[PDB]
Amino acid sequence: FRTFPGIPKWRKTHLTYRIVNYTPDLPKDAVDSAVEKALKVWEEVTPLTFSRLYEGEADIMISFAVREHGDFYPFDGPGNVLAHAYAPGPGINGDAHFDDDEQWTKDTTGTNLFLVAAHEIGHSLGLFHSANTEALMYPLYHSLTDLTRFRLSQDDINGIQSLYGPPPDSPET
Amino acid sequence: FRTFPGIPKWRKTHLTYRIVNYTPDLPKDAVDSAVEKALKVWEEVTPLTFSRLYEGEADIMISFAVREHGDFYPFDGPGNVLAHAYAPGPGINGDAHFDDDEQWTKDTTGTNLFLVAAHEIGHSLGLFHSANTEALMYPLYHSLTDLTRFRLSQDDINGIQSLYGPPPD
Ligand SMILES: CC(C)C[C@H](C(=O)NO)N(Cc1ccccc1)[P@](C)(=O)c1ccccc1
Ligand SMILES: [Ca+2]
Ligand SMILES: [Ca+2]
Ligand SMILES: [Ca+2]
Ligand SMILES: [Ca+2]
Ligand SMILES: [Ca+2]
Ligand SMILES: [Ca+2]
Ligand SMILES: [Zn+2]
Ligand SMILES: [Zn+2]
Ligand SMILES: [Zn+2]
Ligand SMILES: [Zn+2]
Repeated sequence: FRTFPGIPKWRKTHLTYRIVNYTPDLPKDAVDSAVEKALKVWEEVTPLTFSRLYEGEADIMISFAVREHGDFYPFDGPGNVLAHAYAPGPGINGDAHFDDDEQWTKDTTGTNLFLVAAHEIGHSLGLFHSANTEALMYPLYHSLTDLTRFRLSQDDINGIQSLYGPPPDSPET
Repeated sequence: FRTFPGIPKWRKTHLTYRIVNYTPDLPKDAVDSAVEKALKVWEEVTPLTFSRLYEGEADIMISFAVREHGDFYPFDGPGNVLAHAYAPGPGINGDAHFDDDEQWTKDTTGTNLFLVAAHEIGHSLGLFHSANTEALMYPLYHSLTDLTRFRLSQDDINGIQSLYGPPPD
């Protein structure tokens, strides 16, 4: 596991998120659900909790975007980069943009929104790409078939807990 | 060495323990000894002292369990998770649970109770997992030669003394 230079992490254990816009690919309910589940995989293993804002600035601003969209890094169209998120800090930092030139899906027939969102919220919380092949934070999105079998690898757990630690209600093996 | 978030520790030097139940794998004298030797490895390097209770709520409640027991974290059958313990605080905190789907032994022929109890009571006192490979608080501590060549690494000593200080002698 790797982190971002300076090890920027949030100071608050409770963060807010806002879903700024919506994709034509999925109905609004499917987007909100995939976002909630993505955050949930990180809450499970840390003292972090997340709430939803519908107006104003939230720590993690989530949006969909194509090509030039108002930040320093434009999207590349269909394929290649599916999404990008920033390390913790004020403002643009901690935000997660998703490339809408991809076909966002609830299952595995295009690009699963939940899988990538989980990988991005990792970035928004302070994890950089991992050198461990089976970690969620490994930079290679691929041919996955079972969302039923989704369990964060030990490397991801060791990485997010080196920043935030395990939940206070959790015993340690 | 690592410490839990918000560095929670016990706000007192004297702690109590209670062995709530016993495992069918071993005689009762060996469970008591394995736990008492496990308490001693930490006492020797800190001003922490312990006392045993046989009724009431003790700081460190010790029991054996299988699958779903008194909490939200069920055990997973033979092997893998051997036991789990909570960080300092009231209630379920500080408590150590042991998986009875493991074969607890007083030697190296199943899951050695002393070695695992020493690690778990580490958690109970405020130590999270260490990156040092020869430290008791390292996840894969289940390799150490537990009685002949067992020695608390300087890393564990550093870790526990950061929280409680060196012996007062
Ligand atoms: C640089 C970064 C935008 C790359 C980005 C990513 O990891 N998002 O956090 N991508 C990696 C990438 C792009 C092009 C060539 C090789 C690898 P992806 C395809 O968007 C990515 C998204 C979700 C899980 C794993 C990877
Ligand atoms: Ca932000
Ligand atoms: Ca793209
Ligand atoms: Ca799209
Ligand atoms: Ca207790
Ligand atoms: Ca087990
Ligand atoms: Ca047993
Ligand atoms: Zn962007
Ligand atoms: Zn990434
Ligand atoms: Zn442990
Ligand atoms: Zn338990």
